[PDB]
Amino acid sequence: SNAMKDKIIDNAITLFSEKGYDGTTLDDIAKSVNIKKASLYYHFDSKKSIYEQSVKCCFDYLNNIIMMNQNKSNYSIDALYQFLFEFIFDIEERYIRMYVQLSNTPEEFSGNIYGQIQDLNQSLSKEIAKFYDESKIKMTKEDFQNLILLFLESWYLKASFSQKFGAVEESKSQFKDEVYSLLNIFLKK
Amino acid sequence: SNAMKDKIIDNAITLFSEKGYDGTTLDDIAKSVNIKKASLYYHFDSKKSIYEQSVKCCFDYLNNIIMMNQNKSNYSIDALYQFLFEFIFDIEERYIRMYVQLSNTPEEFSGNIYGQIQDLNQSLSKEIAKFYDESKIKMTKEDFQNLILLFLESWYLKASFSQKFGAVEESKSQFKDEVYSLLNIFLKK
Ligand SMILES: [Cl-]
Ligand SMILES: [Cl-]
Ligand SMILES: [Cl-]
Repeated sequence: SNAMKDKIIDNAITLFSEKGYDGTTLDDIAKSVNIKKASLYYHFDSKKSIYEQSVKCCFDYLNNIIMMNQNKSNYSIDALYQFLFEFIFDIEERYIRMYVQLSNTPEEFSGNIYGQIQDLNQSLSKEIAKFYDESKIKMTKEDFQNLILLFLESWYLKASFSQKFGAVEESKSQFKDEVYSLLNIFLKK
Repeated sequence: SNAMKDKIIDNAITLFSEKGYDGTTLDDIAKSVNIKKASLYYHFDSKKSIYEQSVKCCFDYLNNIIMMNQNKSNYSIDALYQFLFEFIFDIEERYIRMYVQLSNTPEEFSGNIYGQIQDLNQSLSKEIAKFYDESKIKMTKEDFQNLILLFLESWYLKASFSQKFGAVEESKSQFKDEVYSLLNIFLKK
């Protein structure tokens, strides 16, 4: 136990991350905690409400990776890799897989979800900015932020794909080569 | 009928790109072309065959962007900006969304799909390399290919999200200006 509401939402994040909104059924969710479909209604009013709550949990998790980066980082150029690794290859891969699946959200209520996406981007940009050192980096702090953000954005899909298709070690190796190359691009010699 | 089979696939790409495999029904597909559902089986033996063939068509389309560029491009710096423009603006949204939807394919049908994902990346990288010019790009060829690849591969998820959350054309314009701003950093030209 002890909280059926949380059990449904934990199971739902998994189902949604694997099949997306349109492909995940209330029956799937109910089966996954061993209750009848109608018993979901003890905890939620709709499928859309189960999804919204699962999406909030997903953003809570991702935002927390960022917030926690300051207990783990001296913000040197060398610490930047560790940060980008932890965000793309987090112990629990369903969260990034879920973020990619947001692209299947009911266009109905994408406004709140869109806000969460912008908020997460703001927070990620702010964390990247702490690694900026004008004397070491041959571009503005804004261009450095945009570059690293796009680097991470290309990897969300690439990491989801490699997880889904069981090529994760090969993917981490490519990422390591690409971050090396990224540092080479922006570091003054 | 080869023409009907083609029309079924063309429509199924659209439907799949919207709701993915599990969220798309054979009924949906038949209605799209206004045929009885039994008529689907004249050309396919299952929903699985329609999807496989739709995914292949989608990669043919995406790979054809490169073939077209080979046919025309002088590979100048001007041609590099135009290729980036064409990738962002001229790739029809449904093919990008189909590509992102490859994320919720049932495991039982992984097929050759990851191979197609990796080959497209390989092919794009080879075409990008043709624009490298030591006299104009203040980069190693390695870093130039990686930079251009991150522009193109970050576009997939942005474009897929733009459909749900705001505006496809506004996103193209904003992303194009962003990518141009970053590329400009590396041009001696
Ligand atoms: Cl209950
Ligand atoms: Cl990348
Ligand atoms: Cl424009």
